[PDB]
Formats: sequence, structure tokens, C-alpha cells
Amino acid sequence: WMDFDDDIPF
Amino acid sequence: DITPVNDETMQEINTLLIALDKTWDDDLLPLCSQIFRRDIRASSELTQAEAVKALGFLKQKAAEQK
Repeated sequence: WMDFDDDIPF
Repeated sequence: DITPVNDETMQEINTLLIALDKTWDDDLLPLCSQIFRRDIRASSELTQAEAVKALGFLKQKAAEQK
């Protein structure tokens, strides 16, 4: 699972 | 713990969204729904525990670059 600790764009 | 998000936490999130030029409807609610794997249709409907995770993510984004 992708989660808010990951380096995801926004 | 399913305490709903409190107003203080909401106001901090709102502050960072505005500073990031992002919105609940376009940006954050869709992402929260994907990350928390549940249908989240309004800002008030986050739990406090979820909102804290989102807030940490927003702080990272606002701290990273202008």
C-alpha cells in the first residue's frame, strides 16, 4: 500500500 | 480510534492546502480515499488519526520546495 510516509507527488 | 478530526487540525490542514495551492475536493480527499482505502467525501469525515497523517504529508510538501 502507497501511504502518506511515501514520496508521492501532490 | 475513530475520534473525528478536530477543528485545530482541520485549520492547520486548510492553511497548508492554501499555501500549496491545493484543495480538498481536487487533491486531498481523492488521495486520502486511495491511501485509507475508504470513500472519503468531505474534510469533516476524516478521523483525527487520518488527519494527522495527512497533515504530516502536507508539512513535508510545504517544507520541501517553494
